[PDB]
Amino acid sequence: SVPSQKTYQGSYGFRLGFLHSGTAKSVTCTYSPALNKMFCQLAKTCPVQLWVDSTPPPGTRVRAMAIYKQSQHMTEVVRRCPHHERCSDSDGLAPPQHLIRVEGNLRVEYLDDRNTFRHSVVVPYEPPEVGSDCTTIHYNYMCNSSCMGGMNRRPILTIITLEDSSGNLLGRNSFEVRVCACPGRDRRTEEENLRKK
Amino acid sequence: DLGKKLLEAAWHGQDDEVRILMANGADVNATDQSGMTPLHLAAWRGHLEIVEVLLKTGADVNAIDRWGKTPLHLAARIGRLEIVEVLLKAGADVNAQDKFGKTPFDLAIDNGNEDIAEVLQKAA
Ligand SMILES: [Zn+2]
Repeated sequence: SVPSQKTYQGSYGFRLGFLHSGTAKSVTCTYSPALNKMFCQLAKTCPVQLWVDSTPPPGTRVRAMAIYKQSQHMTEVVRRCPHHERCSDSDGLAPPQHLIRVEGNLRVEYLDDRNTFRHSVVVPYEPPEVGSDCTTIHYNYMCNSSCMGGMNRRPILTIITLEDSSGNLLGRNSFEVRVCACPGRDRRTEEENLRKK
Repeated sequence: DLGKKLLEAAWHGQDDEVRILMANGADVNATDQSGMTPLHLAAWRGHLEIVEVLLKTGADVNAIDRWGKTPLHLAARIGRLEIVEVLLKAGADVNAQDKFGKTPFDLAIDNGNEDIAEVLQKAA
């Protein structure tokens, strides 16, 4: 069906955290809590922190999937535009059509769902390193929101699912994403619009 | 709903957003899906200044989440030394047991937080 976006903290108390990156002119990834929205540049590192109240068991997996936010587009699969699909920029793990990649994890797996045709990217859950409070995944978004052959200026959500080894739901969180040239400027603009409406 | 927004502002450490929401009377004792209040969330993430403003605003220092943890449990478990000290000053209950029977001291011990365990034992 249409993928769920509903927050579900679940038995392990699953939350997402993001860095405090501000709105400077050269910022590459920044998160607006007031919009629950990440603004990032194409292909740049986007750290997403997994915070759990208790440690889910070995074999747990973490899946990321993009959907269109607007109800009239939610049934359309989010894919890279043809230009970027053909530009030969895979890291050798990601299929060239996938919007969302994970960098720095050799155990990443990329899925094309045999029925829904939706793309997702999944890594094994690992607990925080010693001295760390959370587990960080480094995501990359491989098209701009404005890519005319693809997202074509339509907002997307990223859904992060904690799953057991069989794919059963353990927890779910989501955030809006805009992939753009100037994330700091656009964050400041959209936060100003919200404060005025 | 301003309580839902205050929960997320406190979790994400957005001090200006916390101030605006509280200036509009957002419910300081709102609870998220896990029963955590803004004070729980700020304690967990280590946002000391947000913890302090919530305590000056009548947040329940001993509110319990769905697992029976108070904010002091969270601060002791994850190693938030300054937050432990301000919670104790505000009347946090060192004897409160969560649903695993653990006090904040027990969680400090279990997580290797030696300095915090000493602070809690002196306050026992
Ligand atoms: Zn593109």
